[PDB]
Amino acid sequence: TKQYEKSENDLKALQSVGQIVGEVLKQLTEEKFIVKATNGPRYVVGCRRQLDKSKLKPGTRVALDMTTLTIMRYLPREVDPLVYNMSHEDPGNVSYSEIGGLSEQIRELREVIELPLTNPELFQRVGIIPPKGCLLYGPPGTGKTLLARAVASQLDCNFLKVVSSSIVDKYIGESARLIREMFNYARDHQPCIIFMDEIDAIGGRRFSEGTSADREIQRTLMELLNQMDGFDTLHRVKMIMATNRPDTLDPALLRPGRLDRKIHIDLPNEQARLDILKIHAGPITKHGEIDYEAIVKLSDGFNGADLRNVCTEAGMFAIRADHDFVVQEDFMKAVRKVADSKKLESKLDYKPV
Amino acid sequence: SDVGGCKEQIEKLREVVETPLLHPERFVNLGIEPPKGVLLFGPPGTGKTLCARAVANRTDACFIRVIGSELVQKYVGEGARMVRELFEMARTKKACLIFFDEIDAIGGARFDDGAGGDNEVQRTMLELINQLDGFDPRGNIKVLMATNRPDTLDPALMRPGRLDRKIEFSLPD
Amino acid sequence: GDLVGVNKDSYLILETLPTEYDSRVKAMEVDERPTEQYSDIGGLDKQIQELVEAIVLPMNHKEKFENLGIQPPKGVLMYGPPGTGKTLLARACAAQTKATFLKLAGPQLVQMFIGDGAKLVRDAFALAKEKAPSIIFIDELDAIGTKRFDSEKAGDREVQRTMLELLNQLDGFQPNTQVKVIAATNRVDILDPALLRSGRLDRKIEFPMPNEEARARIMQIHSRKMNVSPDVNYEELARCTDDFNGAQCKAVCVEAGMIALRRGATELTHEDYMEGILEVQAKKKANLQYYA
Ligand SMILES: Nc1ncnc2c1ncn2[C@@H]1O[C@H](COP(=O)(O)OP(=O)(O)OP(=O)(O)O)[C@@H](O)[C@H]1O
Ligand SMILES: Nc1ncnc2c1ncn2[C@@H]1O[C@H](COP(=O)(O)OP(=O)(O)OP(=O)(O)O)[C@@H](O)[C@H]1O
Repeated sequence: TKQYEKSENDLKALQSVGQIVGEVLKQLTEEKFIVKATNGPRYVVGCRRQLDKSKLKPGTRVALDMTTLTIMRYLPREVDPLVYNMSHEDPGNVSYSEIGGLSEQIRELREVIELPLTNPELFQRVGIIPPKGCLLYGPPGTGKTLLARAVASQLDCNFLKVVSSSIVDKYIGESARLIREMFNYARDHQPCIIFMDEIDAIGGRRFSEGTSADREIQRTLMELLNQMDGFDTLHRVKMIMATNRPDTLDPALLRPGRLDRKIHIDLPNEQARLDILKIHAGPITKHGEIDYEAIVKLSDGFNGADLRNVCTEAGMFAIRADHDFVVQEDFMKAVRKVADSKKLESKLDYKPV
Repeated sequence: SDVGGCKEQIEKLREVVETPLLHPERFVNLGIEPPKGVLLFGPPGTGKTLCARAVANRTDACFIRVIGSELVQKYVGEGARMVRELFEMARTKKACLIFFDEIDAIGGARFDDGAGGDNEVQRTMLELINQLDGFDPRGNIKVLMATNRPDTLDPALMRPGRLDRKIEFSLPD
Repeated sequence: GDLVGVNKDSYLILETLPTEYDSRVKAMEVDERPTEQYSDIGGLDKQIQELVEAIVLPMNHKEKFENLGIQPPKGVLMYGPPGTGKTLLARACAAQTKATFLKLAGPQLVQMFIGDGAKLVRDAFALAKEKAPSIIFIDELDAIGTKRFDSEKAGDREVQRTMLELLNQLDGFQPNTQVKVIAATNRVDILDPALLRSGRLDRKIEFPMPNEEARARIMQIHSRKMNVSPDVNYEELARCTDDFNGAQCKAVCVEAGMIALRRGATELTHEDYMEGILEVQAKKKANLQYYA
């Protein structure tokens, strides 16, 4: 009964209107402070006696009064899109053990990613700079995003995911400066891992000058390029880039610095094919008689995704037979036939280096 | 009275458009169902004047004529809005006719190596056919089409499902 | 979040109101149900089962899949020249599954402004997850999924990024395993190699010209509403149809009634059919000469 009156008394405090946010430019004197609202107008105003001049400093987000236009309370920082970027969920752990190939590629990325964080001391002795970038591309084979995503959940620490659709921002391509925000909180929350998928759309070569937005993207590069040619230390933070083909990346991104290393995906070897087969036979129910080598010999050149699609199709063929336990004879039926159909749909699979 | 002696031509195209709206209860009774529309092309005599005949022979509600080249425009993505809006307008126009001239300009088929090129063209035609193959109504406003050459294959392969009654000139006997 | 209600200059949020946005971008298209059913097609009995499977099997048999460890299909690639007639069949089976159906056209992703298609797809699967289970259908994927070759640039490139963001949605995110989506192309000349996956395009059927047996039955299901003289061969037309399409057969059934007006016969006759066949196909005209 009385708790309601507590809420209603809170409304009495809600009779106090909010304030307008603004960034501190400079201070002309102790009675004159230059502040700029997010809207664009600038204002030379004063301040109250609760704040300290030393704590304010230029380039600080503060709240201005609705009328006096003076600072009351401040905040250190805020960012609205990033919270979404820190909510990515990758299962495994176990999924990291189920990917199989390519082993030695994993043994490269495990190091270039994990070692600089755990043992920074080994780098400073030799004099070698820790790689600040890496390039993983496909699909000659597959497994790019999976593997890297698994590292997010294995190394734990912090991870940040960015979809390539966030660069446009319709009119006013300010998302370029949102990259500077991104690297701001990358310098705060460090260490962190950053993923860049489908970079070919946002890292093209502006070969043929045309239309409009072709240029704005070239301006987003300039934020990436200048922040990774700094004037800045990205050593603690890590970045991963992926594409269909390294044709559009320009001499800028194919250059080291920004992209130090390059790991191409390869078609699964038959030895690795046996492995990836094994991890998909686990959850599935089969007859006590099983031979995986028949499938390995019959299935050559397929993608690790296409292998799983074939195993699932072998099972999705068993539901027509309605049987609970399914022999691998029925499997090799569905496998052989459907997989070969995938070869008929496999046109234009050849991709450049 | 401006016909140049063509009989079977002008008749067979009269019954596709004018008779269904002249005697609607007749075809609904004896239906079956009237056809969707026609296609005109061939030698220049007489391109595009046969439509003027439908103008003077229009019974009550005026119909709309459309010029082909205005579909394709600079700053790609304007044709998308373009082709879409006139359809809704037509549906409010209760059986009003829509006629595109020189479809061969926006009917460039099909694909080339590089670079597009036909991509901005293929959007126009393919969005046209896709919005033409919608199920609601669709569209009661019938259709009318004319061009010069029978090219290209993509529109020509898409029409016989959705269209019928392709006639050739004839031309003076 | 957003949409929170706040009054004029008061600058106080009284309540947080859902959900999302906006207009046509919120709801692309509201499809109640198609009028057609699977009984209006014939000759596809073998290949309609593969279509009906991928959509129906996840709905009812989830209890079976948890026991058998089966992962249901998601996207299905249906393609060919009309007809075929893939669109009508794929839609008709959606009334039988009761799932919510959202009509979507490919070129709609292309907009006058940038980033529209990306936001549009994100907004499309949003309410798909809200309306789950549901069915989303797209057509002319080949047009908006052409990656050309050399940069720069592709006008569709924002739609390639949007498509690759869709595939990325089925990649980095598991929940896209719900609310199946069907895609169909008129021609596989341009196809993205990246579309090969269980969540991406998996079930694939090449749809040739209908068999003679099929062309006979389909036109009979089309003319079953029409008054027909009880004398037809059915074999005749079936053998006499080469390069014909099932939709051309509908055009033939209408052509039969077009000259029935000048005939005056209130009931359709056998010879009217073959007449209409030779009418529209093949082409015209010239004259019968030199052949004696
Ligand atoms: N090594 C692997 N182990 C288990 N599953 C895999 C493996 N590689 C691929 N897959 C399957 O492929 C799917 C997508 O992974 P991945 O990111 O490689 O695809 P992709 O790189 O988007 O393919 P593409 O580059 O052709 O679009 C996953 O759902 C996964 O089930
Ligand atoms: N094999 C077939 N069986 C039954 N009906 C058919 C067949 N082929 C064509 N039809 C009929 O032809 C008509 C026209 O369909 P059409 O082939 O133009 O659609 P579609 O090709 O799916 O359209 P889109 O090219 O946009 O996918 C449909 O009403 C359909 O009933």
